[PDB]
Amino acid sequence: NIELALTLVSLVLVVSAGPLVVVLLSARGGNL
Amino acid sequence: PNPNKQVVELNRTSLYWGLLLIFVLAVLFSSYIFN
Amino acid sequence: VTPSLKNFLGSLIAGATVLGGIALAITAVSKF
Amino acid sequence: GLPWYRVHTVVINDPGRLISVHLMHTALVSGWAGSMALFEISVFDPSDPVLNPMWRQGMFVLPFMTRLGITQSWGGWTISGETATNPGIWSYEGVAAAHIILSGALFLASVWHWTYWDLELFRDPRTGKTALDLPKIFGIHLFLSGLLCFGFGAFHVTGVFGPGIWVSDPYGLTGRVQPVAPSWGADGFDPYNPGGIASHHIAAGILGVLAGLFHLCVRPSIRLYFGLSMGSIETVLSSSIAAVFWAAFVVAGTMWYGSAATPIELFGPTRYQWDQGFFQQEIQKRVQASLAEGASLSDAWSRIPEKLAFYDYIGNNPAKGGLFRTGAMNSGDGIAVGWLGHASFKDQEGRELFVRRMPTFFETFPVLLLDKDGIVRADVPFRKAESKYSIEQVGVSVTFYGGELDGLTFTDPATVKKYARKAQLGEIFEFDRSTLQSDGVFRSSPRGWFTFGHVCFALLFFFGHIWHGARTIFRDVFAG
Amino acid sequence: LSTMAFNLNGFNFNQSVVDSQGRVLNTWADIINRANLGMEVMHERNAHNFPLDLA
Amino acid sequence: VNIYGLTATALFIIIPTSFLLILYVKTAS
Amino acid sequence: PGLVTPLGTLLRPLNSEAGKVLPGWGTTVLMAVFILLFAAFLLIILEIYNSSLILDDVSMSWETLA
Amino acid sequence: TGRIPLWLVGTVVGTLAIGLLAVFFYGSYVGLGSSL
Amino acid sequence: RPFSDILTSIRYWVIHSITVPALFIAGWLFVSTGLAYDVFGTPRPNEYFTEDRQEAPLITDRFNALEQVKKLSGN
Amino acid sequence: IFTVRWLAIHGIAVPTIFFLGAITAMQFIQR
Amino acid sequence: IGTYQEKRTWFDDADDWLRQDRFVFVGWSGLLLFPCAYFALGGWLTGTTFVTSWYTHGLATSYLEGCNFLTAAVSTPANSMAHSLLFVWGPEAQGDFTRWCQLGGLWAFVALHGAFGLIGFMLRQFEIARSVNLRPYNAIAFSAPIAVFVSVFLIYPLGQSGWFFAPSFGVAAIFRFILFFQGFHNWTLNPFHMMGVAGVLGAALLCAIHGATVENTLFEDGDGANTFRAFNPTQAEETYSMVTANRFWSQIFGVAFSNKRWLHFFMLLVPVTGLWMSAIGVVGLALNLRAYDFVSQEIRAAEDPEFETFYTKNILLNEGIRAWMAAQDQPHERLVFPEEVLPRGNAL
Amino acid sequence: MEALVYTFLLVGTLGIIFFSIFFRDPPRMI
Amino acid sequence: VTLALDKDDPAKEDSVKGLRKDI
Amino acid sequence: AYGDSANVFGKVTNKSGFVPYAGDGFALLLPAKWNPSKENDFPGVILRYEDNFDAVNNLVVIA
Ligand code: CLA
Ligand code: CLA
Ligand code: CLA
Ligand SMILES: C=Cc1c(C)c2cc3nc(c4c5[nH]c(cc6nc(cc1[nH]2)C(C)=C6CC)c(C)c5C(=O)[C@@H]4C(=O)OC)[C@@H](CCC(=O)OC/C=C(\C)CCC[C@H](C)CCC[C@H](C)CCCC(C)C)[C@@H]3C
Ligand SMILES: CC(C)=CCC/C(C)=C/CC/C(C)=C/CC/C(C)=C/CC/C(C)=C/CC/C(C)=C/CC/C(C)=C/CC/C(C)=C/CC/C(C)=C/CC1=CC(=O)C(C)=C(C)C1=O
Ligand SMILES: CC1=C(/C=C/C(C)=C/C=C/C(C)=C/C=C/C=C(C)/C=C/C=C(C)/C=C/C2=C(C)CCCC2(C)C)C(C)(C)CCC1
Ligand SMILES: CC1=C(/C=C/C(C)=C/C=C/C(C)=C/C=C/C=C(C)/C=C/C=C(C)/C=C/C2=C(C)CCCC2(C)C)C(C)(C)CCC1
Ligand code: OEX
Ligand SMILES: [Cl-]
Ligand SMILES: [Cl-]
Repeated sequence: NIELALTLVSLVLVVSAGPLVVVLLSARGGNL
Repeated sequence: PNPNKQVVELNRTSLYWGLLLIFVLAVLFSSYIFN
Repeated sequence: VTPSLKNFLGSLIAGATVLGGIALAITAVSKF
Repeated sequence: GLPWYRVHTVVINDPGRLISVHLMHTALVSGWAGSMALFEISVFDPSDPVLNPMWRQGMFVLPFMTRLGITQSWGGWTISGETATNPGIWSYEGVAAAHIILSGALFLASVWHWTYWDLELFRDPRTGKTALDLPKIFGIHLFLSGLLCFGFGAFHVTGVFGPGIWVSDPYGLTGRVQPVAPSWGADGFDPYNPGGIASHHIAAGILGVLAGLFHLCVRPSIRLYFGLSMGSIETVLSSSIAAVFWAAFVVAGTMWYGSAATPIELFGPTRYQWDQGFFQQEIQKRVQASLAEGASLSDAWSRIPEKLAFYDYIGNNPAKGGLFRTGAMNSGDGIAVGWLGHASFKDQEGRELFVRRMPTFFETFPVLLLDKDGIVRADVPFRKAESKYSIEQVGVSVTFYGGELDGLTFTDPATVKKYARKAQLGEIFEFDRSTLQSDGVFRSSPRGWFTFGHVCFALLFFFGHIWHGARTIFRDVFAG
Repeated sequence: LSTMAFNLNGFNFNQSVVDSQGRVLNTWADIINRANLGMEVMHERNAHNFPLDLA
Repeated sequence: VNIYGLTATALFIIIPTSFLLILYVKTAS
Repeated sequence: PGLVTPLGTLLRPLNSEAGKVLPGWGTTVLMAVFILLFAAFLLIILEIYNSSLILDDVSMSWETLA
Repeated sequence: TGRIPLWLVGTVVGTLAIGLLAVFFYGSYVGLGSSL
Repeated sequence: RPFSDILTSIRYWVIHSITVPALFIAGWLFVSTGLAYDVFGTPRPNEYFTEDRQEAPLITDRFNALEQVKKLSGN
Repeated sequence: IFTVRWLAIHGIAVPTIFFLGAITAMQFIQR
Repeated sequence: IGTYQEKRTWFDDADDWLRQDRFVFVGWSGLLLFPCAYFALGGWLTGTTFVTSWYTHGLATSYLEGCNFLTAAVSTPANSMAHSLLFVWGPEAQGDFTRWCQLGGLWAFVALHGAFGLIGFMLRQFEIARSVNLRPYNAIAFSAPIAVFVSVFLIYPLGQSGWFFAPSFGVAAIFRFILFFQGFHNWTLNPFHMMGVAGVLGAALLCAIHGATVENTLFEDGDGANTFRAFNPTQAEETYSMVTANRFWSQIFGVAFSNKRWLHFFMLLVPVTGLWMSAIGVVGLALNLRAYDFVSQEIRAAEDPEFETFYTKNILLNEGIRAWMAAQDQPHERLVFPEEVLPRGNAL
Repeated sequence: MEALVYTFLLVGTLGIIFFSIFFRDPPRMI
Repeated sequence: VTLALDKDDPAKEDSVKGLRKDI
Repeated sequence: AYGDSANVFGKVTNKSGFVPYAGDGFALLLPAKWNPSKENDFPGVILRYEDNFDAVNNLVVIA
């Protein structure tokens, strides 16, 4: 299940990347 | 002399609707009526 | 009294209590 | 210019012509009552009261007339099948003629009330404008209604003065119109307890009279009067429609589920009877008894009354019919001539095989012969390339006990399969499908037709209650 | 309808519920399948010379 | 299917039709 | 108005009073009691016919005719 | 209100809802009702 | 307060930061404990067919159902 | 704190949250 | 008060409170609509979540059993119960919730509470409309849905053996109910259903055509691409051109509505009429009075073997549906059909 | 002659549609 | 021979006699 | 009401696809999906099982 576990880890990091960019940009008054 | 006396009113569209309905209903039940 | 009749009479009392509770509820809310 | 669907609204505020228009409807209804009855009497065959009952002849109003007592006819014949020694003025034809004459009288009365609509009675004394005291009108009508209800139950039904009501044995093998005695007990509420009718009508009648006095004496509450628009004729119309549609459902259910008020020998057997093998269990029961007594199979089956066997037939089942399958039950299966007798299907092993009867829900059911255990031992296979229960390989022979084929044994595969197909439809009776040129399809009994028509009217009248009731509640908005 | 024209039939949950030992617990879907079988064995009574109706 | 069947269809396609025509003619008049 | 017929005069008083109402709910409370009682009665007869309210006396069967 | 971007709240809650539906489809091919 | 205002009140979130989790956990425990099978008499994946009956149960007695269904369920 | 609006909100939400937890556990039961 | 001034009563108090501006209109009808609807829908959820028909239909119908949203369903009680109302205190469950659920009591609970809920909902429509002082056309229109429910979930089941032959509350359950009617009642051939289908298809056409026409004949009351922005909730002038619409349909279809009132009245009449027609047809099926087949063609096909029509072909299909589902669909019948007796076509 | 009856009904319905489109009341109203 | 039930049931499995006392 | 915990994150009971059956002097592994049958096609039938759907797929043990 190590493969499945690290698979979910990858899914979390990748899925969180898009919101991460928005949150950061919004926080620093970026052009969003 | 009844003041309640009134008159029925049938317009062209109303006449068409009625005739269309009576014909469509016949076309639908005619088959069953002749079984 | 047939067991059915006994249960039926009991259900009637339950229905009255359920209805009575609704009346008490609306009475209280209307009062306040 | 009133729209076509608002032409009869002209008399809404004309009490004088409202009676007239109502008199017309009453006349039409009275005329149809006697007219339909006269037609049925002209097309009714009283020769065979066993294999050709009224319900088989498709009679509808005749059952109702017989239910309240009418049994003889000026034709010198009784619904019982015996000669009408003295049919009297109340012969089927007499009662019909009476309704027709009543219709005519009502028509003339309607004409007068229409012409002389302006009667001071309708006008209110305080203002002079036409006004009806709906509160009191209901009370007086209710009081009169109660009188008739009590009188019918305490006289016509009881028999003290009225002729009586039709009462029959549980298997409708023997029944007629005999005075009944009010049960006045818990059993009185049993739908199959005839006595209940007299007790209920007497009880409901006396109460109605008392209730009528109350509405006549006590005036309506101010809050209730306005809240229920007790000053609007449409108000009573909406509430009255609610009452008629409610009764229609009750009347229909009474006919479909069956009751002491719906004799099976006057309206035909109920579908549930077949579903539960009511008549079938009786036939087998008495047969077993005769066998227990020591009589031969032929003797026992010979004892079975053809009328009882006739009841045990999928054809007489009311549910076994079609919406457009118009006509009397006799048409579509032929006029029952006689009973071929009980068919006994036995395999070569000697094991008795029972043909599974066709469930009502099934228009076509596969022929299957099962042992007492309930294991299929023979059947007519749709595929005969390699059958394992073929009537031939199982070697099934049908022997008829009692009836026309009494003592007749058949081993011909085709002959056995033919009787097997009939057996699945219940008792095997001979039918003459030539006189009426039957189509070979089953028809519904008057019982089923009555239930269908009244249920339909009831469902529609529900919309009528909502419509007229909505108009009364939103009269201000609907005003125009 | 167009997708089903390419043999993409609707959800098939026949014998989807199974007990511990493997016995199939029938469902409403299975009952619908029973009817579908009846219509299938009847349609084109003489227009099938092979079992599978791939056509 | 019998004379009655055709008679029923005939009346259903005649009685209502005529009634409607009369009303329209009256109103048109 | 007019057409004062003897029958009309005889039944005149019956419709003479109208719109007369009793102040307050009047007998509305008493009516409500009756409505509830009759509702219970209907439930009993329905349950008996539905065989839900099984009673030793009633047989609820065509055998009741026997 | 405040110190809470409602747009983020929706994005998070929405992500959780998608996850719950995913578990349902997972259960469709696993354990009971998996045809195996 | 508009739903949006409440859906922004961090206090509301704190108020439901424990109750909502507990409500879900309870639901999981309910089924995991097996209470659901007992509460609704829903047959467990290992008790659908008894040693006596290896076929689906058919209740035939309406007024004798209570005992019948219990026997069919193998108690 | 317990208005009709509040009662309605918790009349469905609270039951739903529990039901969702139960359904999730059901997704991990093995025959 | 009451065009006479009367003393206020507790009723007046309860009345004002129930009929009081509130997040949702409680009113007096709500006292029936809110409770019954909650129990009905709630029971359906509880049933589909953890309730089995293993003892009623011998089928797994619960998410706990492993069923999905489509398969899960609240099945009807066993045919043995017949038309028994099956109360929890009834002579069957005898006050046993577990057994009451195993006996299929929840189905009756949901149906009964749901039925009164619909009554309460229609009453709410009249109540709200009366307060708004508007004709209750919406309530009159809600009669069609109620009629369908009563005829399909009450009249039919009562006309048949028991509640067992009634629509079970489930997606797949409704599907098997639909297939059963075709195989046994030939519902499709029934003329009343035909009129009902016409109404539903006709109403859908009216809804789509009306929205398209209005949204395509809209006047330019704005200076932006988004036309939705160019509208005032309290505007008096019509947002679209009835004239332009009339000419378009007068030339494209040959006929076109000229009265907005008549158009909308027609939009509500078509659907309501159709539902009521189908309801009458279901009433006939309850008594098994169905237009199963035309005897004229049946006799011709029997005498003339070659003669064949799509009607005869459909009859054969119905024969298969009944024979290849009766064994399970109707377990009470306990029908064991040897495979040889079942009707099967060449090959297949 | 049932087919003749059916053909008459079908023809009659079409005829009504015809006049309903070409012999309809002039749409003076919008 | 066969009992009335041993006859009614095979003929009609839904017969009251066969559908009653089954417990 | 035996308090048997649900088999959450548990192990499958039987995936062999065959359920071991024992009869009178005869034993065999019946297919799991196959259900008991009540039709005595031939004389001396002791065990009779058939597939859940297609009845053509059936098994009979005659002694
Ligand atoms: C005794 C019961 C009763 C009475 C006295 C009335 C009386 C009235 N209704 Mg009405 N209605 C009823 C029952 C009743 N209704 C029921 C049960 C329903 C549900 C279907 C309706 C639904 C209904 C609607 C939708 C409307 C009315 C309307 C009206 C008013 C206009 C009548 C009219 O259009 O002229 C009649 C002119 C006609 C051309 C109609 C006759 C054509 C029929 C179909 C032919 C006769 C068939 C047959 C003989 C009918 C009797 C069957 C019976 C033997 C079972 C009127 C005062 C209209 C209104 O505006 O309300 C104020 C209105 O639009 N009713
Ligand atoms: C000792 C006196 C006495 C006795 C012995 C009886 C005896 C009897 N009464 Mg009774 N009664 C009495 C006094 C008495 N009553 C008094 C004083 C009153 C007040 C005046 C009544 C009022 C009364 C009524 C109103 C009824 C009876 C009925 C009955 C019979 C019961 C069978 C039955 O319920 O019908 C059949 C089953 C039912 C009626 C239950 C179904 C009821 C539903 C709710 C009707 C459907 C309405 C709804 C719109 C349908 C929707 C569609 C549907 C598909 C769901 C029975 C023989 C019934 C009857 O007349 O039999 C036909 C009945 O309806 N009585
Ligand atoms: C609820 C009232 C009712 C009920 C239950 C019955 C029941 C019955 N009647 Mg009857 N009848 C009634 C009222 C009623 N009738 C009335 C008011 C009249 C006076 C016109 C008649 C006149 C009458 C006659 C002359 C005869 C019967 C007969 C019969 C029996 C045969 C079955 C049948 O009618 O064919 C089946 C019923 C139908 C197929 C219904 C038709 C389908 C409907 C109408 C839909 C059609 C819609 C469509 C628009 C119609 C026009 C289509 C167009 C092509 C023509 C049956 C038990 C026959 C009988 O047994 O003789 C004693 C018989 O010959 N009745
Ligand atoms: C599948 C078709 C269909 C559905 C599901 C449906 C549903 C609805 N119609 C309503 C309204 C209407 N429908 C109307 C005309 C029509 N309705 C139609 C067809 C439908 N209408 C058609 C064809 C027409 C045109 C003639 C009108 C005119 C109205 C309304 O005024 C009303 C509305 O305002 O809609 C927004 C709503 C009233 C709800 C209610 O009573 O609140 C209270 C809820 C109650 C009483 C609970 C009911 C419980 C039911 C009856 C039994 C239990 C069901 C289970 C919980 C689930 C079973 C699931 C399986 C069946 C799969 C509701 C959303
Ligand atoms: C040889 C031959 C002839 C062979 C043919 C044989 C054959 C195929 C026979 C079949 C015959 C047949 C038709 C059978 C069907 C029978 C049947 C099912 C009958 C049902 C009858 C009935 C009363 C049913 C109940 C339900 C019901 C009332 C349904 C009504 C359906 C209906 C008419 C809906 C509308 C249909 C329709 C096309 C609408 C157009 C509307 C329109 C003109 C839009 C224009 C328009 C729209 C706007 O929005 C605006 C703004 C404006 C301005 C405007 O104008
Ligand atoms: C004048 C006069 C006279 C005579 C009278 C008469 C002759 C009466 C009768 C009348 C009549 C003769 C009546 C009846 C009519 C008819 C009716 C009333 C019926 C109708 C029908 C209906 C209404 C139905 C419908 C329908 C159809 C068909 C389809 C299905 C459904 C139904 C069924 C619904 C005299 C001598 C007395 C003297 C005095 C004067
Ligand atoms: C019966 C009865 C009762 C009642 C009960 C009730 C009322 C219950 C309720 C219950 C409930 C109240 C339940 C709930 C349910 C819900 C749920 C279970 C949910 C579901 C959902 C889902 C499954 C989802 C999916 C998806 C989508 C689609 C969307 C979003 C999200 C997601 C994505 C996930 C009483 C008491 C009277 C008593 C008697 C009996
Ligand atoms: O053609 Mn119409 O249909 Ca569709 O599947 Mn293959 O091919 Mn025939 O078969 Mn089944
Ligand atoms: Cl085909
Ligand atoms: Cl092929």
